[PDB]
Amino acid sequence: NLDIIGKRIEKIKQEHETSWHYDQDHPYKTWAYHGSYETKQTASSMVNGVVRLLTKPWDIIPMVTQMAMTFKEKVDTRTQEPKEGTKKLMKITAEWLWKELGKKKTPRMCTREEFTRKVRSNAALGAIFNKWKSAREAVEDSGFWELVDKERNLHLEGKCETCVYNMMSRAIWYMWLGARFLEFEALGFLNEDHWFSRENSLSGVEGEGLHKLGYILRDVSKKEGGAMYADDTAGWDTRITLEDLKNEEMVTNHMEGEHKKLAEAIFKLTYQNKVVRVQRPTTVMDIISRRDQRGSGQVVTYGLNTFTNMEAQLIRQMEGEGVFKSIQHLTVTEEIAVKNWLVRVGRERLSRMAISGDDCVVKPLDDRFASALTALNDMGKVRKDIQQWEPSRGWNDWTQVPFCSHHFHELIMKDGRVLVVPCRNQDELIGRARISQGAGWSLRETACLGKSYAQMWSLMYFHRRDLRLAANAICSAVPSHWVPTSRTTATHEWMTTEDMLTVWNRVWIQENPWMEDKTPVESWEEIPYLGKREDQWCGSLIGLTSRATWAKNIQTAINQVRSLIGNEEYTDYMPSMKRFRR
Ligand SMILES: O=C1CCN(c2ccccn2)CC1
Ligand SMILES: [Zn+2]
Ligand SMILES: [Zn+2]
Repeated sequence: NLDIIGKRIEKIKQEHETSWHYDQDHPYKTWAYHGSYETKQTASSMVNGVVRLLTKPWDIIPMVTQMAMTFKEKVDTRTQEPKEGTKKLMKITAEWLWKELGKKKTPRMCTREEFTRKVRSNAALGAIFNKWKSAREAVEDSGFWELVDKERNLHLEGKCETCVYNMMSRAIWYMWLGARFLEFEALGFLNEDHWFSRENSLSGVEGEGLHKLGYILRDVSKKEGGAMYADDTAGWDTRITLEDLKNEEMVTNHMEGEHKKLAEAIFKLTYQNKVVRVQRPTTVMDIISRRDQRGSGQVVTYGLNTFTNMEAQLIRQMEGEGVFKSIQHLTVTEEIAVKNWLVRVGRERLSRMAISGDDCVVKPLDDRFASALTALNDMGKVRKDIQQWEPSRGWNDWTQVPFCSHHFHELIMKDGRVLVVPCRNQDELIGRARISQGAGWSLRETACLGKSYAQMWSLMYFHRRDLRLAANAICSAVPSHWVPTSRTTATHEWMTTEDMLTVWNRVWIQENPWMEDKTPVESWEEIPYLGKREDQWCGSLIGLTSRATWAKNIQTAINQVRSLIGNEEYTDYMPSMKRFRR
């Protein structure tokens, strides 16, 4: 308690000594409250005019238009302590899993240079604005690194002064750039050295790319076993127990020297003890603390969520296979039974899964898994949108399974070769491409963001008639040499000024390990679409009068946007499509 968090609390108390008051009408029940102080401030979603002017038919579709308009009673709930049997299963599995992930990898510190390079090419390091303007300026100033140095030596001494979260089914925990650096230095290796790649972790998909995920799910489907299960957890980050954070910290058992001490301090001082500041309109700032739940940088959050989800799903697989009888207590005989299962079949059981943070697909040995719920519920990983003891419903066809907000189609090229393509309802894709975040967008910056969406559609969603057409229109409307941009940056192969047919060939043919015949495609007309009825099922407007008028008159829409941008060099990409090819 206050020995570890008191120093951070003390320091904030004094900077607002004028305003400090133990408010008696504080809304917190599960968060430990400390005090309040005076503040006054808040970032809505803005429309991308380039994408909207080239998608006119969607101006009258509420599922698109409503996306641009506009639970903290889940952060303030509690999780119960797991039973002794559950605690044993988790400790044994976590010990085994860190060793497997560690066999071909070496834990190491990430560098100031690595951190600096990340800030100098816009990575979302969930930092706050103050003594320097942006992250880019702090990183160039030697005074910043001296503050970093002070905190760093405090961590080596087992104490913390400035690593405090700022809060804002979503929740982001911004920290000052310094606290973020010390997290990256100690635990960045998990992401930087690809500990959750599929090659290294067998279940993971880190670095895989949306063009690989369907092929990975089809490979899982080829295993003998039962249905494919894809159960979503209700509020995963809020269900991370103190036992989970202790099993995650066991990665430090694999470290040495300074690194070991710096990592032990991140886990002890910032993860297993948290200090948070939250805006309340009654506008004050509340200083609250708690020991459990996930509150880390988004990239460390992804790797540890993947770790703890792999652990939870192996234990659910053990329960289905009858490796243990009850979560109340494991016998030392069962303990040897659990380790032996892991040693003999653990790697095979990991390969039956695709796990992306809180998102999983599992093809178990048989359907006993569906009703194997005692460990999953007792670990706190309660399933969304199903009663606690109702058996999971599985998917009989890998093309139906949801994963990473997509489903996947098997698409046969005119030449016989097989593509496995990503897909989701087309209203979601169009509605997201019509939105920007933040202020001060020039017309050129807005155009270059529209071009990023268009080139993503050409590479990932070429099989959707409306998106191939709208992608060609946007790329025709934006100057040919203008570089696609994002402010917030899987593999993003569409982020390039290379010809999109050349990139398509590289991604789907040359580098595709599921494609034996490497014969290049010579034109976009060789690249297939879904069936027309399937395209409509997944939200196409093909068949509507509004869509036919848009497609027929597309050069008029392209010319409207070119006239706004002005006298620039443009390319016509529409004749890459059969219907505009004379
Ligand atoms: O190779 C192995 C997989 C099967 N396993 C067990 C152990 C107890 C109960 C069910 N299966 C033994 C080890
Ligand atoms: Zn600290
Ligand atoms: Zn689809």
